[PDB]
Amino acid sequence: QVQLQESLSCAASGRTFSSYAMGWFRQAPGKQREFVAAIRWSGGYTYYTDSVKGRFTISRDNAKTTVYLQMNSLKPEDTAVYYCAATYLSSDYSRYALPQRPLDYDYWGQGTQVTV
Amino acid sequence: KKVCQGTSNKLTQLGTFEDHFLSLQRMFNNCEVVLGNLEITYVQRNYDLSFLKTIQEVAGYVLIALNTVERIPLENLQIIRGNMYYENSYALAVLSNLKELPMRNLQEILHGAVRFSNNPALCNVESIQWRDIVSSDFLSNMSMDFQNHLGSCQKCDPSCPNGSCWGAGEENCCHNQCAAGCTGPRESDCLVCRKFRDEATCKDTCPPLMLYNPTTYQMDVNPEGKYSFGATCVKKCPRNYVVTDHGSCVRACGADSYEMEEDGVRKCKKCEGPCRKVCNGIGIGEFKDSLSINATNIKHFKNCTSISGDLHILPVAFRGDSFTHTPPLDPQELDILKTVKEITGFLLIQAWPENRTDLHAFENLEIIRGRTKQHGQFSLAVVSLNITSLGLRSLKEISDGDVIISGNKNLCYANTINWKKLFGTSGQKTKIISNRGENSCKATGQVCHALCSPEGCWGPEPRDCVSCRNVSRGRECVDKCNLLEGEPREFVENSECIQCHPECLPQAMNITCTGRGPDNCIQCAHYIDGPHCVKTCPAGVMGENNTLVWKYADAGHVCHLCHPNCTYGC
Amino acid sequence: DILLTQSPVILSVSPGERVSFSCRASQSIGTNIHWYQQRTNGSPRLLIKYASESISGIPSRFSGSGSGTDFTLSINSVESEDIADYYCQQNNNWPTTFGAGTKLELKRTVAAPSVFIFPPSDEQLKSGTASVVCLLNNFYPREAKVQWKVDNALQSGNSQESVTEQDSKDSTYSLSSTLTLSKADYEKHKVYACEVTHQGLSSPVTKSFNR
Amino acid sequence: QVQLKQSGPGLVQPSQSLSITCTVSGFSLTNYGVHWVRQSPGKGLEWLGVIWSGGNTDYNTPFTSRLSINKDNSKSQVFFKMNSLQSNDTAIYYCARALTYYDYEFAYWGQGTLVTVSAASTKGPSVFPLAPSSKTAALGCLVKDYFPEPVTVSWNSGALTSGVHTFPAVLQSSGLYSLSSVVTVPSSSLGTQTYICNVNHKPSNTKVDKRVE
Ligand SMILES: *[C@@H]1O[C@H](CO)[C@@H](O[C@@H]2O[C@H](CO)[C@@H](O)[C@H](O)[C@H]2NC(C)=O)[C@H](O)[C@H]1NC(C)=O
Ligand SMILES: *[C@@H]1O[C@H](CO)[C@@H](O[C@@H]2O[C@H](CO)[C@@H](O)[C@H](O)[C@H]2NC(C)=O)[C@H](O)[C@H]1NC(C)=O
Ligand SMILES: *[C@@H]1O[C@H](CO)[C@@H](O)[C@H](O)[C@H]1NC(C)=O
Ligand SMILES: *[C@@H]1O[C@H](CO)[C@@H](O)[C@H](O)[C@H]1NC(C)=O
Ligand SMILES: *[C@@H]1O[C@H](CO)[C@@H](O)[C@H](O)[C@H]1NC(C)=O
Repeated sequence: QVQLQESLSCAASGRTFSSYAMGWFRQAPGKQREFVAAIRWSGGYTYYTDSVKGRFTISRDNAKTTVYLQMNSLKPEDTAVYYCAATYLSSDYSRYALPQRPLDYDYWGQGTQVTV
Repeated sequence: KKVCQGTSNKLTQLGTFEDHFLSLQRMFNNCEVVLGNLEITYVQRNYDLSFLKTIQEVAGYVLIALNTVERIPLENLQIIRGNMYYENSYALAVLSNLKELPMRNLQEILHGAVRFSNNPALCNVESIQWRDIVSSDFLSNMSMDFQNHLGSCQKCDPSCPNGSCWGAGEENCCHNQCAAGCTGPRESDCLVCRKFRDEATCKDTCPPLMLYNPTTYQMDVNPEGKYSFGATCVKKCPRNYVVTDHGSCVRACGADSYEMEEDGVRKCKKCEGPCRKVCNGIGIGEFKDSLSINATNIKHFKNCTSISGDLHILPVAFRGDSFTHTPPLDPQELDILKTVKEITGFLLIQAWPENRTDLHAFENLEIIRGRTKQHGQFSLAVVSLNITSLGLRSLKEISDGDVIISGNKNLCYANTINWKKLFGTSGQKTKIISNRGENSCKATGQVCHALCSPEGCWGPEPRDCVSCRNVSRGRECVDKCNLLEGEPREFVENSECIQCHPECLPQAMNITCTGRGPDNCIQCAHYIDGPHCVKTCPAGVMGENNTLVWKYADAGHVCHLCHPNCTYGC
Repeated sequence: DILLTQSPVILSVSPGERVSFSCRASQSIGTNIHWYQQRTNGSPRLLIKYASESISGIPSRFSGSGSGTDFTLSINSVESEDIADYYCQQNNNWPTTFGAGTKLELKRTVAAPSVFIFPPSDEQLKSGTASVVCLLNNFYPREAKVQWKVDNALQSGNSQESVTEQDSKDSTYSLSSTLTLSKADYEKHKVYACEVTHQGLSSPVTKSFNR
Repeated sequence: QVQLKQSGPGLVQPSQSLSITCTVSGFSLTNYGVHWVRQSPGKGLEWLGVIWSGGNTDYNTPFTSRLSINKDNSKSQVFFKMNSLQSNDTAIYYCARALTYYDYEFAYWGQGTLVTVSAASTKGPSVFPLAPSSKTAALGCLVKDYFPEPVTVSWNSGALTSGVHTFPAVLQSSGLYSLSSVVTVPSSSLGTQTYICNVNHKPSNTKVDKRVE
């Protein structure tokens, strides 16, 4: 009963997302998935790749719990499909870090695709 | 100065004398300063060892042993700090070798003693007056024994003082903030600094990253502050090095600590509990064709906190299995699993020590991810055990898979849990079948504690609750926090009793703190510097423009300033 | 422990009628209940699992409901073949336990027996004894009377009977009465009769033979 | 097909032991446990115990100290063994497998083993024709004076099934059993169609075929 209604927009719900981590991914039409961004909910830490480093400003909102992705200055390079994922992180895990592999995320969205 | 890593191989001989020397050269070629220990060993005869002339300083210890080469030209070695010792408490060790050891510039050994023994071809060294080199504190452990064939050698030039010299020729014959002579009286006239160094200037310590600000009672970061890379001070750590928890640069992070990254600089924060260690579950990699945790593999789970894969505990482990040549598992060894917090696959328990009461070893398990499932179905399966309670008190999520609990004739509780609250995937179901009857459990008071909420319990103790009736002191449910009363005084943050700062005096019939810091309590217990109930006044802490800021006591226990004159404190 | 009370003990029902079996549990066990059919000389047959989940291969007419303590096995319209014992089973408390069962008997239209009589084999007589057998075939209801009259003399206490279970298809009964005599006593007489009274016979039916 | 087939003598003397072998087909003993249930004519259905996939076993408390289940995963069989039996142990003993893992909804049962507890000895039956009179025609067999139950009876090696009645065995004064099987057939078939009853009484190892004319 965890849910990620997505459209950016990605309403999280289902569990008190303490020590969770939520980010976005990119599904290549002729390749595998790919990381995009990520952020911890119990501490405003973030992490991007280099391809969109500084280009995006994805953050949290008020109350529990939604995560946006301000994709300003969009380039014709990120031609793929966006996804919204979430995961729990154990106490032994670095409270400053963020997993990046798709494997590391347990709950996923239904994929939204916008074109500019 | 050019820097190399150093060595701590001791008396070991890495392969051929050629292969040994080839790697010895590779390490110290063109090297001026040795960050580690210097180990010259098993060097063959007539080997070009002239490259050793470049070495000016050694941080660790110096070991020279098992060498038959005629000369070892450490002609410019000025200082041996002795931050580590070879054996016992020696900084310099020359053992069982070698004809010529012309250490003509070796003026100071900051810490440690010296050992010479079994050097039947050594010359002149026995004439050196060590009292000028070694600190008088290390004298007590000195071990100097020179002896040769008859000991026929060259003689010191008459130029030498008291006939003390390292070899032939006249060429082979300050104070504060220094330890290698001086070319005058200053900070800058030193061929080798004492405590630390930074741009020719010697020092007692590198400029601290942070400094005390009496103008605010808060701690501010000195922009004129550098780290400490070995004996020198650096504005930024070199490549790949990492900042410790006390300012110094170091190669890779400690064992009880981990690496973070504030801004750009990679730092070393201490681990919150046992440092993270991911290990492979059963049926994967190291244990591809293993059936369960047995007596053999259990040890490979030591210090593990996370598990990529599953975890099996079957009857075969306790029986042992001849065909695989694996003894009957000692149940005590299961305690090794106490450090596991995460399981990415499933947890299957078809066996368990009869004399144990609950799944004690998993008292800290927090999550089962169920990425892999037993029969593609179960993330958690507990079947036909003798246990009385489950005891997964730290368990907070089963994100996928079904939970099956059956045939445990003595198992109470369990049904008391709302497993939905743990589930994260839709369709997750629970089968709790053929365990101890509820009415039977009632009969013997096997019931959730009064201090538990209605969300249930993992066992009979108050620490076993899912959530608390009133509030929680650590892992335990309690009636109320230590407001007003109680030995450890507390305040409430999110239904959770939190300990008041230690340096805050308790109170009669009133609260004694408002928050986690020292600047959040009514009355101090010791001293007081501004808003901060300190335990002892700041006497010596550095501040702006590098001035030791001192502070005195008071009859009212307030920390008052001292006159700028006082450089030791009032 | 926990008790599974099944009611009624017997349940006589005409085809087409609705049928509900009760299984009440002394403790509330959610829906950890299972249902079984057991046919004559058969091993029990799983019908419903967890109070309502349908097992593949079972007629749709079978269904289950209820929870906590009161549970109900139901049949849309009973059919002749549904004749069996029916058991409920709890899955909550160690160990699994079963109910005492409910027997489902079926009612049909009156049917009169077909009588047959069988003299002692020569093979049996050679060995020293003699069995005479009267078969009443496919009757309803079960209540029936057999009289062994030897030379018009009512025998008594030298006969044993046996009745088969209600039939799968026509749901009738069959009976086998057996008169045993010493070869001596057997050969000391001529006529051997089997009078049979039944609710489907206006006048008693008798079959016989001479030695 | 999932199948449990049982084998073992059912006659046991008091104070002695019962042994049954549940031979399995259609699944592995590595993935499923095999349960043992009995059915008293008076104390109903009783769960006795289990041998789980792991080889660990659980017994119902009235049997812990006198019950032993072992198995052999390879040979695909389970061995049940209850010691020092008594009168009250008289019942059909089943082996069963659950529909789903670790559970107790028994979808697959063995054929049952009728266990008789007595100090009486085994005795095979005589088979006698019940030849049809001259006048539908009924004929049958008389299986007389055997012990213990059961005896299985078939007509024409199974070919003939419609219209058959095997009656419940009746306990005689001797303490031996007698049973009767009949079949009805169109009278016009009598001389023209041959009718044989096959009788097997496994305790005494008597297999018999008797033609009824
Ligand atoms: C107990 O654990 C040991 C260690 O993992 C297992 O040893 C392996 O056995 C397999 C046979 O299935 C071999 O292919 C491997 O080479 C063995 N590895 C080592 C390191 O010895 C052993 O099989 C396990 N036993 C049981 C009963 O689970
Ligand atoms: C299996 O577990 C049960 C209950 O956890 C144990 O029963 C208790 O055993 C302890 C220690 O032997 C006794 O002090 C208690 O009186 C027992 N309580 C009961 C029976 O209700 C049992 O001993 C365990 N069995 C084994 C073999 O360890
Ligand atoms: C576990 O950690 C200790 C230090 O706490 C260490 O000495 C030991 O080697 C570790 N066990 C391993 C690496 O198996
Ligand atoms: C059961 O556990 C106790 C410790 O509580 C231990 O001393 C004893 O040896 C164990 N029994 C075994 C292993 O048979
Ligand atoms: C079987 O009979 C014996 C007679 O001694 C009796 O003790 C035992 O309780 C009976 N078994 C039962 C009731 O399960």
